[PDB]
Amino acid sequence: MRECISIHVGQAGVQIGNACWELYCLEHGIQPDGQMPSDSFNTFFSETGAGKHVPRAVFVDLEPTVIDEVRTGTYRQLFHPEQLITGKEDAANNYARGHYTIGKEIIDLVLDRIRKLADQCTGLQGFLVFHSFGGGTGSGFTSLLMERLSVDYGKKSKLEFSIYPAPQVSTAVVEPYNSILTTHTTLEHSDCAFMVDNEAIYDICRRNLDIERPTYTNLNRLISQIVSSITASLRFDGALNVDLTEFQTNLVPYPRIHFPLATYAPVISAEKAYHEQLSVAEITNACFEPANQMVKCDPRHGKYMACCLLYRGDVVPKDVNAAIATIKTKRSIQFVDWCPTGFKVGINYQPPTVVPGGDLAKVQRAVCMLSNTTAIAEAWARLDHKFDLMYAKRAFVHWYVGEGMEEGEFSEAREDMAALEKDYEEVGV
Ligand SMILES: Nc1nc2c(ncn2[C@@H]2O[C@H](COP(=O)(O)OP(=O)(O)OP(=O)(O)O)[C@@H](O)[C@H]2O)c(=O)[nH]1
Ligand SMILES: [Mg+2]
Repeated sequence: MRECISIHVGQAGVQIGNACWELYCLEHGIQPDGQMPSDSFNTFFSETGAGKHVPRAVFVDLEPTVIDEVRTGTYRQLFHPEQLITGKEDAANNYARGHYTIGKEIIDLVLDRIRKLADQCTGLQGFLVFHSFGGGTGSGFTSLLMERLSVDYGKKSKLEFSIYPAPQVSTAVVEPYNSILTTHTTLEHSDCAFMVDNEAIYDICRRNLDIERPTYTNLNRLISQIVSSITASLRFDGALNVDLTEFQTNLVPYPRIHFPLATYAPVISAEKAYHEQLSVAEITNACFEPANQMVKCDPRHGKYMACCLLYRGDVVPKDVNAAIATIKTKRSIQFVDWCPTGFKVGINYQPPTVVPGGDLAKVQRAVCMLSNTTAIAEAWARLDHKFDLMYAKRAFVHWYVGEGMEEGEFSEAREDMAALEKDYEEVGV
């Protein structure tokens, strides 16, 4: 058994962290008090003499209001007080403030509390980092944390769960700056990053769940399902993606191109009284629909470098192969010339767990497709354009420079993103 430490940074990371661990507890049969009347799950949960199952997680925010909801919440007994770290004042949507100014005053405390968790590990695999691109803390502090983690734990793999900003879901005007700034700094320290576009989850919640104006709870519960499908292989016995290393090996050919696209199916409204259960072929076909992707883009106009299929539920290997073989002769799936046109398949026999009273209906079978497509570069292009619009006038720059950051960092970060777009283009045809 090899352990995994989850790190939740800023409001987005913390709130999503809440949704994930709520789900993890439901899947493993762990009550909020920590007791488990019923190993692979020990990778995410430590055990006390009392039989309490404690999440191997760290919550960090530069202001206390978000984490305070955890300290007083349903799962207040689940986490050790040390795991919940809060500062006085936040980064004010300022990357520089979160990274340089405030980050310096709390980084040592965070690393020390993380060290506590690392000493409880017989063989730490690495870290799972949850954060937003837009927040001053989510962008600024995360990148600093990732840098220090690479120093203190060089040999440990680091995975990211990033929240891509969207105007439909409460963004600030400066969030394109923070997104580029954090991607640049974190790029060399992240082995594999799963971007989650708030616009895509917003639309999935409106389309499939019939929620006119989705809340953070609606969004996070949907995100948690995807995150759970990604980490299920680490928490259950699963011959595929058994360790953090396999994620890079199976999905990341080139170090810089470490942004796999996630696609989930099926998403059924719980209010839908009458619904027939979808077959293995039907949910597999839904993996190739842009509407079911976590990031808004067109894989039809890109090339695949890797593809992995993560099934959960009543899924027989026979039906999976029959579906894959059929899909290849009907769909337009273009792989890169230098890569094997194939699929890595993983099956978890326990069906997806859903939050009681949630918006998501219980299904017999579901699948999460992780595909490294050059089409995800569309998200970088959209983000880089917004950066260019503001940076051309040097709008809002004075705020970052005021925090100790140099003007050069902006251009340095943008040039790195420009190189990243070029890399995706070269890798196509
Ligand atoms: N999906 C999702 N996105 C969130 C959530 N909370 C915040 N966000 C997004 O995060 C971005 C703002 O960053 P925050 O995480 O709130 O800020 P922060 O990381 O706390 O940093 P500060 O600026 O110091 O408060 C916006 O684009 C929000 O849409 C959440 O619970 N779920
Ligand atoms: Mg905040």
